[PDB]
This record gives sequence, structure tokens and C-alpha cells, in this order.
Amino acid sequence: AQFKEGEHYQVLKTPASSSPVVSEFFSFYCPHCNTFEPIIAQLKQQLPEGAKFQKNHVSFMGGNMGQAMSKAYATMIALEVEDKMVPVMFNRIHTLRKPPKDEQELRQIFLDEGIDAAKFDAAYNGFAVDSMVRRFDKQFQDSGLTGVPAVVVNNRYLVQGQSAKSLDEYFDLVNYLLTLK
Repeated sequence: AQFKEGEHYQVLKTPASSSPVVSEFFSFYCPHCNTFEPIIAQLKQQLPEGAKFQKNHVSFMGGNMGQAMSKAYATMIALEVEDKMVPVMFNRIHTLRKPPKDEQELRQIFLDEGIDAAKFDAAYNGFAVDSMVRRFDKQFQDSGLTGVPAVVVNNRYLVQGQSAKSLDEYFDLVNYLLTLK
């Protein structure tokens, strides 16, 4: 057992899920965090079909505009454009290095990516989006996370992954946490 609690991960004692689920917490405002996100996607493809995966965006990393960034990811969901724009937010941050300063620049980013201001406006003001921004923010609070990217397995074990220099070891910890209760 290469992985053990207190060394490869810690237990939040949070409300664990009845089935295997993995959630990633990240912020569009951290170029280094955004770079790790991709690695989490590698875990998704590697994750066992039995295990479920989930995504979480934190507004506390954003700061004064954290609330806007959370709504923006939810807005993508209304437009079915999460996969496309999601990385656009990380690119613009981790690559263009031009993070949105207001909701206005944020609107231009979506339209630049081929999305409409009309449908994006319907999504940003959709009651569903606002509900999702609150949802993920709660996930980080219960998870006891102090900085993304953070990975939670069964919403109860937190992956340190420090020992795993290579995804093979980091992935293996996630696999055990999926079976941890």
C-alpha cells in the first residue's frame, strides 16, 4: 500500500458520497493552478469508468471578481460551451495573461471565442447559473480546501499527491480514496 492517510492524503471527515466521485477545485485567476487543471483532465481519462468525476470553481481565488468568474463557468453551461470557454478562461489567464477586470471584459472574452452576447447574457442572468456558483463555493468550504487546484475523492479524502512525482502514483492515491470511507 504505497498510499496511506496522513501521507498521500488527509481525511476531511466531510459528507462522503455513497458512490465514487472525484471533484476538482480550481480558479481561472491562477496560471500555475490553471496549468495543473489539464493534469486533472489526464486523471479523468485514467479514472476508472466505475468512478464518477466532478468539477468545482472557487470564487475566493478570484478575489473581488471571484463571484463573476464562478457565474461565468455556469454561463458556459447554459450555452453548452463549458468545454470550449472553460480553457479560454485559463488560456487568457495562464497564456494571454489578461484576466477579465470587470463583467464587461468578461463578456467580450466569450464573444471573441465565437459565442453570442445575447445567449451569454441569458446565461449569466440565469437563476440556474447563480445557483451553481453558490454550489461549488460550498464544496470548497466543506472540503476544508485552502488553495486550488485541490482534488477531493468521495468528497471526504483530499489528495496530497506530494509523494506521486508521476501521475501513476498520484492517480493511484485517487483510486484508493475512491474506495476510502
